Amino acid sequence: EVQLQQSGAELVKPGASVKLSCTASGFNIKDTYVHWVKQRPEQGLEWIGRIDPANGYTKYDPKFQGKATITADTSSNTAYLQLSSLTSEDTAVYYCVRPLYDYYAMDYWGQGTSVTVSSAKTTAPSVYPLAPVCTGSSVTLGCLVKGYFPEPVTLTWNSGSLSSGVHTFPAVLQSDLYTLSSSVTVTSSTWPSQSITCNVAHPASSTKVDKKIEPR
Amino acid sequence: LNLDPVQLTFYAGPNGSQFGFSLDFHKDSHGRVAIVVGAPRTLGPSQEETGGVFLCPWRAEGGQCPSLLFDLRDETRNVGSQTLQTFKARQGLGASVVSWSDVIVACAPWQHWNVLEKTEEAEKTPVGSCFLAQPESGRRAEYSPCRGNTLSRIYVENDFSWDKRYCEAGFSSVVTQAGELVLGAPGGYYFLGLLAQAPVADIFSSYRPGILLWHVSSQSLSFDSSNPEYFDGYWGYSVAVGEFDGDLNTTEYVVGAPTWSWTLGAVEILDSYYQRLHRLRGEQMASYFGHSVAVTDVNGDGRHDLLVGAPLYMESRADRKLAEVGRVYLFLQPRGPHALGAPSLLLTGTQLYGRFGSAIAPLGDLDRDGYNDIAVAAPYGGPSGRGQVLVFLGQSEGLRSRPSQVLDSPFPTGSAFGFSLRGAVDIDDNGYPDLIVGAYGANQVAVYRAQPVV
Amino acid sequence: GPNICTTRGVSSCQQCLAVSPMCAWCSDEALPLGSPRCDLKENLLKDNCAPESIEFPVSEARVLEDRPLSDKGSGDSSQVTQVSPQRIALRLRPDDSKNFSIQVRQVEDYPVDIYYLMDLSYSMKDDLWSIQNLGTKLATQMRKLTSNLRIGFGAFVDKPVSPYMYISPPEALENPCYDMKTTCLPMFGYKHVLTLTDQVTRFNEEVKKQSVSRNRDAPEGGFDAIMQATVCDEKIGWRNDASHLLVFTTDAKTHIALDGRLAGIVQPNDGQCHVGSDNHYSASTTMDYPSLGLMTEKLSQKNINLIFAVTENVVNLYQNYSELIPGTTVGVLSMDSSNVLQLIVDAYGKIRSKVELEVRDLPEELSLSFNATCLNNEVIPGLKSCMGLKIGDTVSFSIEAKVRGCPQEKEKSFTIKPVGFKDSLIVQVTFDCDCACQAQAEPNSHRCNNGNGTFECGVCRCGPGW
Amino acid sequence: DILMTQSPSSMSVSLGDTVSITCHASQGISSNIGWLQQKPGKSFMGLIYYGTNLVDGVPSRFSGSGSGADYSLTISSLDSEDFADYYCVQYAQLPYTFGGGTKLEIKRADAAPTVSIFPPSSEQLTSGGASVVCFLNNFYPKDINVKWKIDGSERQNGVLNSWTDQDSKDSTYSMSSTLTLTKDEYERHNSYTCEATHKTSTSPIVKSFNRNEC
Ligand SMILES: *[C@@H]1O[C@H](CO)[C@@H](O[C@@H]2O[C@H](CO)[C@@H](O[C@@H]3O[C@H](CO[C@H]4O[C@H](CO)[C@@H](O)[C@H](O)[C@@H]4O)[C@@H](O)[C@H](O[C@H]4O[C@H](CO)[C@@H](O)[C@H](O)[C@@H]4O)[C@@H]3O)[C@H](O)[C@H]2NC(C)=O)[C@H](O)[C@H]1NC(C)=O
Ligand SMILES: N=C(N)c1ccc(C(=O)N[C@@H](Cc2ccc(O)cc2)C(=O)N2CCC(OCC(=O)O)CC2)cc1
Ligand SMILES: *[C@@H]1O[C@H](CO)[C@@H](O[C@@H]2O[C@H](CO)[C@@H](O)[C@H](O)[C@H]2NC(C)=O)[C@H](O)[C@H]1NC(C)=O
Ligand SMILES: *[C@@H]1O[C@H](CO)[C@@H](O)[C@H](O)[C@H]1NC(C)=O
Ligand SMILES: [Ca+2]
Ligand SMILES: [Ca+2]
Ligand SMILES: [Ca+2]
Ligand SMILES: [Ca+2]
Ligand SMILES: [Mn+2]
Ligand SMILES: [Mn+2]
Ligand SMILES: [Mn+2]
Repeated sequence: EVQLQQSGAELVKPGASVKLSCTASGFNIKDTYVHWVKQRPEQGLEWIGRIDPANGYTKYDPKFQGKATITADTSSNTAYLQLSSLTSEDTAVYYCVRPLYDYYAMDYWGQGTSVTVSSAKTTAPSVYPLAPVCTGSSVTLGCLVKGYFPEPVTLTWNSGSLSSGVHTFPAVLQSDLYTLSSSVTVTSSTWPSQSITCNVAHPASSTKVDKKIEPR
Repeated sequence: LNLDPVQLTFYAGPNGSQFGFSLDFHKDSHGRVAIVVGAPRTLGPSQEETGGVFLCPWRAEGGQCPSLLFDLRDETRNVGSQTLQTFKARQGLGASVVSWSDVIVACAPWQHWNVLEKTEEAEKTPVGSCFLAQPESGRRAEYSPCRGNTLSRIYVENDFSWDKRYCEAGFSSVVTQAGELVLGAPGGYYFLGLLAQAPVADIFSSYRPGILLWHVSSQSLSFDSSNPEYFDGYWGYSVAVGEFDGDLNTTEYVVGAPTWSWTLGAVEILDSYYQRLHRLRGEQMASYFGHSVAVTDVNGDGRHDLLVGAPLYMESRADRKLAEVGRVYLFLQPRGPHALGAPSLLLTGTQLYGRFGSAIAPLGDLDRDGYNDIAVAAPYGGPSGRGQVLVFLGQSEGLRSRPSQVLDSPFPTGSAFGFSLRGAVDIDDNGYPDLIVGAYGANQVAVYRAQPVV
Repeated sequence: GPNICTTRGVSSCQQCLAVSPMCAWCSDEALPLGSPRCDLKENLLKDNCAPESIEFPVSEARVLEDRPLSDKGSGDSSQVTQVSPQRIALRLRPDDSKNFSIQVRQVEDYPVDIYYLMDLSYSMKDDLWSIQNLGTKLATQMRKLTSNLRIGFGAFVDKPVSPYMYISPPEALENPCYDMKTTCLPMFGYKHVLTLTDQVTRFNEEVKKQSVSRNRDAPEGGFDAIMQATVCDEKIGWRNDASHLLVFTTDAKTHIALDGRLAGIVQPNDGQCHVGSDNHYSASTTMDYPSLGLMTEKLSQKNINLIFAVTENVVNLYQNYSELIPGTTVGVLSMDSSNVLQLIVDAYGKIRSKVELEVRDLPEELSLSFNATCLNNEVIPGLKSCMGLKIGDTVSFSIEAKVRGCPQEKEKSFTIKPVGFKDSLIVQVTFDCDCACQAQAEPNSHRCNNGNGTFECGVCRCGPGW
Repeated sequence: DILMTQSPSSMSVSLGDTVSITCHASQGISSNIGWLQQKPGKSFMGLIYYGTNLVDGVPSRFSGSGSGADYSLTISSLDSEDFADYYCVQYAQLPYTFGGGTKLEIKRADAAPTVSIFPPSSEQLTSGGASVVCFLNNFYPKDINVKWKIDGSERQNGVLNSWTDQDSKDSTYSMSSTLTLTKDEYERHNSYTCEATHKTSTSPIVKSFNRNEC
């Protein structure tokens, strides 16, 4: 079977450089072209360029001339994408692609390598309890995780106990630091009757804070 | 010995189509034997020669054959800021045909190919192409392993290494019993010659029409070389398969290179990874040793034996004079792992310029005595110079040195009777294997039925 | 005493002579009953046999044409004599043999034709600039060996068909050197340029107008040109009584027969002339290269001496072809053809340094044997060829013809001719097996069993039917 | 460069439906087009190459059609797995260019959001920051507009929103809106409000609180 196994996610500073890898699994990297594609949520998919590992000749979208440098080592059956003078805008997921039959197509994709550019240091999260204001049949609590770097974080309620009825939202970049929030909804008879806790673990700085939601 | 020379069967194509340049037997899904005949100069649509293939049903009276239709239209694809081009004019479709299972492989060795990128080009060159058909179903597929999209400047900058532009893939062809198509390409790697192999099933499943440049992952090509001995050797002029290393799970390749080492000529036996096991060097320069190769076990020890034709060998005669007559060499595979030795037998032609050895067809066991036999063509031999086919019977020690039977050409002068041969199939279902002989100069095929020994 | 002639017990004059060349027959009436009529010619005269009645043939050998060897091949046209005698009469009785001689001379000042067949592929670009004065310098040097020199010129590249010929872009057909920064001629197979002429400045000037073309594959189609230059007598202009030299210059391998299948060409070379009024070889794209055997047949038929003037990188190749085409000479050509002048002169010396005899149309019952006298009167038995000779030398061979039995046909003739030579020795053989007394036989003789027989040569033979 | 205009941006459909995505190029590309699939939070899978040809292993309910500069991917009878993103890509010319994208979302009956406002914590206020959090949970369709009002006056500077993908269970969406001020500026005002505009109600769903007051 054909598989493309890319490098792990990279975490690098602006101005520095990074060299992603794309290893062929079950076939010779020399067989086809190998392309590199950049994906961002707003801008979308962008074609970086291609290399023929049989000879090393490359093509590039002019937009990426300078930053991207595609190379291939037939020995380790791996292709490389080297990015230089990294910037905020280089923060994207990078895929390597190859065709199935057609010489010019894009059919087989690696899992993707995540690149994040930031000058942030390893900041630990700030965990805040979110209790409502001083009526109905349902009640909703919350928990804010502010100013932590890098990603990710793990958030549970009562240490995995309260799992259903929960909405943990995607993290958002807020000035080089991340912010995440999670809500949880139960009945009025459950709270403050039953102690509810927000368990937050940030392994990068190795911290596990838990705040108990207290009414007002 | 027991081929019937009285009641022949004649099939015929169009005038000047070179009907009978190549041929082979074909069995359908129900085992009914037909004859597939290539005609490399049949007229296409634009009244230009393109070649064509005919699929003749067996009828004792012969006659005309229906066409096995292939696409003869030039193709163009504008993709990847390039332009792909196939030119089927004078491509020679039907210059080699071969059958395996219910599939027919017809090849056009001189189909041209070009890639345009603005003001540069790949150069319009004969890469060759093969066409695959499953007549009962209508399925069709192509295979053109030497097509590339590299521009002409790059080859110059790299000193013309790995240059497959003039392959002429399909020049010679063969199919292993496991179903791997092996194509000879005498012009590959700048006229050194290469081989291309791929399973028939993967050719069909990886092909889509109009792609023009597609990969066949399970395909396997041979390698370029810097050795001057291989330059202009035309490695792949003739190809065959057999068992030559003892391991039955591996199939071996036999490759003719009739101008190897400054026209000395050579035949090589390789494994399926194209690594070389033995090399038979030619005996006389310009004799074209390796023009035709044949694999069959003639002495009945279960070990495949090798035959090699040198149709331009010049026999030494009185008064220090030489006479081009052609010669055939027999090599008997020894017991266990040992190199093939000196020839066990030399067969030399009689007629001047007769080209004895131009074709060598295994017959199976023709007289049903337990030893396999062969037929050797001399397309311009015979006392009339019209053509001759000579049958040699197998025996415990190899082959008989004298022919058991001689078929004189039933066609006029210039027919090239015998230029293509094929035996070892029983077409009339009488228990004896039969022989089909092509005469492309006369645009006809003659069928010789074997009969019980008198 | 009794010999093989009498002890054999023959029955007729014909049976007598067939016993041994020393026997004879006495057709005299008055011969004793016990005395034999088939004896030695001595024993018959000893027994008072009438001399006129003695049948005794003697195997002889008398010349009929004995022109003297010429001293200069110059001057006369076809009145030169290089073989003497030119014709003899040979008479042999059964199982006997007679000897004779033949003289061969390598005549001084013999005319010469030199056709310069040149590779004009792009690899020969610099070579073409070194021979722009060859025709005159060559005339200067050959003038010391002959006063009848004629020179000509032809050129070849390869077959103008894909894949030998670049066929794209369209400009590349008019100018193959397109993708470079030069202009060259379109491709051509073989073109005749200059018919053999004695005006050597025509060579220089035709050469100065020639230029190269360009093809794709390193081997070139020279052999196609060698064929045409041979079988097109009238266009190349070889003379009947002259040494024919065919100088073949190239710096690469050559294509051979059956290579043409890489261009779709399968038709065998027919050995016929196909150079039209436009002086181009018209079958170049429809007919295969010639085989080494077909070439040898035509070179020998036209008495052409092929000279392989090739470069060091391919001397071994062409030396090996030279051994497959007997009579061919090889010389080493520099990378620019600068030494082509001296090369041709040494080849012409190596060519006329040998005299090798040849026998045409020899009857099956006749067997020959030769004794060569090369160098200073040194006899070399069992040899029919001389080597190491120089222009003007003369050799001779002693020949013996042994006949086995007596053949049906009583008169045959064969030829002794040196290889490549115009002149030849014609040998008219006459098998003297019968007796003259048989022309005057008496059919149905009263003497022979009441007409049941025939009377000839003094004895009674049973007539036709018995 | 060649422009790939891919429509529609998204579509809400049900299982078993027969839907069709389209793609329009700035010029002809003569079937040199591919169709990709990106299952949520996962890599890409090839569906079509050269206009109509299926990549090996792809179900036959997919099919490509079109010509010149107008092509169409079609799914006959949607499966549960087919709800994902789909892109077209042209390779008629370098550089290769992609379409905008097309998300297939699950169709279901409309539902109004459950709004919930949260004042800053004591902990965050004792550190010098202040964040009012507004949750809007379990609504359909996805189109929603949050508005922040301080003392009834609109505020746009310093809001930080986050949405969730369509939920696996009920197939609804949810949103988090977080206004962040300093502590000093948080106490210059008293009223804090978030206004929810959804097609389920002509009147904006409003929740709010007052500082110091509870
Ligand atoms: C033009 O024609 C000549 C004459 O045939 C060719 O020269 C021959 O080339 C072959 C191939 O290289 C040589 O074959 C080898 O012979 C060796 C014996 O060498 C002796 O022979 C003569 C005198 O006896 C000497 O010149 C020489 O120096 C030695 O004294 C063997 O040792 C070789 O065996 C090895 O190679 C073969 C494969 O080639 C293997 O199968 C063997 O097992 C072993 O590994 C080899 O057999 C031959 O000797 C050459 N002869 C001469 C007279 O030179 C030219 O090649 C040819 N040129 C062209 C361009 O066509
Ligand atoms: N795969 C290999 N190992 C292999 C690859 C290539 C070769 C080979 O032959 N290359 C070519 C390279 C070349 C040079 C000049 C030119 O314009 C075009 C091509 C070569 O050297 N020529 C020899 C001379 C010949 O001149 C043409 C004429 O005479 O008109 C052209 C070919 C041999 C082996
Ligand atoms: C050619 O030379 C041979 C060798 O001398 C001759 O053979 C001898 O000839 C003499 C003639 O007197 C005999 O006496 C010898 O018996 C021969 N010796 C042999 C045959 O070994 C031969 O006669 C010569 N023939 C010609 C035609 O010149
Ligand atoms: C035959 O040989 C003898 C002696 O060798 C010689 O004297 C005689 O002249 C020869 N015959 C002819 C015709 O030359
Ligand atoms: Ca094997
Ligand atoms: Ca055997
Ligand atoms: Ca047999
Ligand atoms: Ca039969
Ligand atoms: Mn050349
Ligand atoms: Mn030169
Ligand atoms: Mn050439």
